[PDB]
Amino acid sequence: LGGLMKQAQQMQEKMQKMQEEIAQLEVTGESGAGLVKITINGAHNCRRIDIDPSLMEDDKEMLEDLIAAAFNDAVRRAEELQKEKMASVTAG
Amino acid sequence: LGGLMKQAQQMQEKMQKMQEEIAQLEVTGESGAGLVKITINGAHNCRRIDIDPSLMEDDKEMLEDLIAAAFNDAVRRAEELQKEKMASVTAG
Repeated sequence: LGGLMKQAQQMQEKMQKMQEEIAQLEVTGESGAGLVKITINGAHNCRRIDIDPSLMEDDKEMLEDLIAAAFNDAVRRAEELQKEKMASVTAG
Repeated sequence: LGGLMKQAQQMQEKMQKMQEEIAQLEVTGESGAGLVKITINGAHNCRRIDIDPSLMEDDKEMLEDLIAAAFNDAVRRAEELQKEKMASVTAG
């Protein structure tokens, strides 16, 4: 192997590597029962947004409200995934 | 004061408290030279979104693209602020 400090080193680097991997998965938040769906990863990078055509027609204030709600939902789901997947990976 | 372990304790709690405070500030990301402006805080909570009326009229694909770009811009600005404000606060 390589000694205790080296093993300790590595555990730290591998733990970091697994956190970054986990952070690459995507979650899709939504608002309005699917009216707006937003996909982000663990780093909170927004990958795609799907706006229901019906929303393109009325107050832009409502669409803005739904978009903000969808993003906040995606962020909460992303946070829940980081926690859940880490706990799962560290089977102990 | 209270001993070294207690002082150490406190430094940790106060450091955490300052990070949470910093994370309450807002940044406004944008795409399209202001076509879409999105405001988020350090926790990445979306507070407001301002969509240019002109975008309500064409392909929803373009609006989606601009919204995703605005959010990613806000996230990069939020990350830059956390780093900058912390470095500033820790005047040393």
